[PDB]
Amino acid sequence: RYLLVRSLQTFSQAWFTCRRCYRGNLVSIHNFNINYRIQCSVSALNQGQVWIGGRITGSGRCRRFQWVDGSRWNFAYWAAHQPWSRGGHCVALCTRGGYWRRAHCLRRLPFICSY
Repeated sequence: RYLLVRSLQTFSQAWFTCRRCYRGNLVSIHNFNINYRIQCSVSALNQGQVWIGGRITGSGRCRRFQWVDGSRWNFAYWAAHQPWSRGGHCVALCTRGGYWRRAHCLRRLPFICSY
């Protein structure tokens, strides 16, 4: 069960909002079926992307890709073209096509909470 929050917020703000207002977490995606259903739900928004629960953590050369809801990173649907290196440590889903893109965490966007 997931829901869309139209309010524009930074990654950290959204993280908080999903937990306190809905007793959930920024959504995590584990298969094409769900990624597509989420895609359809936001296909009309005016913004080009929405925050989902993904984050790239770590320092140095060895890092990791995590979901704020603790589940495992076993699926991804990355956009073929996008600034990658230095492109950001937070993950967003595109309203068009449903592609995932790296984005700067302090940017304000709509987001998906699960519960």
